[PDB]
Amino acid sequence: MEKTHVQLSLPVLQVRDVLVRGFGDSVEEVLSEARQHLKDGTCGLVEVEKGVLPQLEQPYVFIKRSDARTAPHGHVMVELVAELEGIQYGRSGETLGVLVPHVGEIPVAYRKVLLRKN
Ligand SMILES: Nc1nc2ccc(F)cc2s1
Repeated sequence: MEKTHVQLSLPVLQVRDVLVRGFGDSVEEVLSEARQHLKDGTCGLVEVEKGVLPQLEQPYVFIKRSDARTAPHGHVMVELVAELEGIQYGRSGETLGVLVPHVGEIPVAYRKVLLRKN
């Protein structure tokens, strides 16, 4: 009875503050853990710039834009895509950032998203 999408406000973290630098050790695990942390309100977002990904741990979980016409209630529609060793699991639009566990780091902003569940 999970609605297909959920409105979330994600804390945006600076990469050097992140204490837990990924969600796990395989593509399936990181997608599973990302979904669980999103559900629990314990997921942050790191915006990708030069130097960011080498400071985080693979596999990566990205949120990517899933369409261009609808940003309901100010929230960009996104979906999850994982990456390991240059191979991506899913295809989607432009990256908004990389998801990481949030364990109390102080954010620099919040990013409003409408996230596709499954
Ligand atoms: N299967 C599920 N994925 C998500 C992703 C995000 C969320 F908030 C809840 C759920 S339940």
